[PDB]
Amino acid sequence: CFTNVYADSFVIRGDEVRQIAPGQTGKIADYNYKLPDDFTGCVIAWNSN
Amino acid sequence: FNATRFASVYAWNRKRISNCVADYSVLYNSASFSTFKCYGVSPTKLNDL
Amino acid sequence: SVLNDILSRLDPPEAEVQIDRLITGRLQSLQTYVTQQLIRAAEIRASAN
Repeated sequence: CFTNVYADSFVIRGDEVRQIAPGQTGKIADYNYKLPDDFTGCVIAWNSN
Repeated sequence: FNATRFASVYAWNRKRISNCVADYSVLYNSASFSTFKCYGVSPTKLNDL
Repeated sequence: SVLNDILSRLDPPEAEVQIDRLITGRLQSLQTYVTQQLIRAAEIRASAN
């Protein structure tokens, strides 16, 4: 059971998959989308090639 | 970094760099797709020492 | 074995695993010293009596 759930959706190319990880920072990620070190939850990429 | 020919694996070319100022911001920015994963040190601007 | 060198060379999420083992070693040293001091104090108290 959880207090609340937040869902975030955006398109990211497969070359950019490695940089979008919890705690693994990247320049393009650091200026667009940063994840906290203690992030709890799941990150899923859905096939849209 | 920007050269013409690179040596083979079995005979690898070693270069010595000393007595200058090494700005590590250009390497990180240009050709960002190039892998830049570091051991022992953090490339996240903590390379200025 | 220098705290500042660890802090001035690594980003936090990988510096933590180094700080932790330094902390464990130093805590062990302090605990051993305190135990020996307690035993020595007991002997000195017997002599004073």
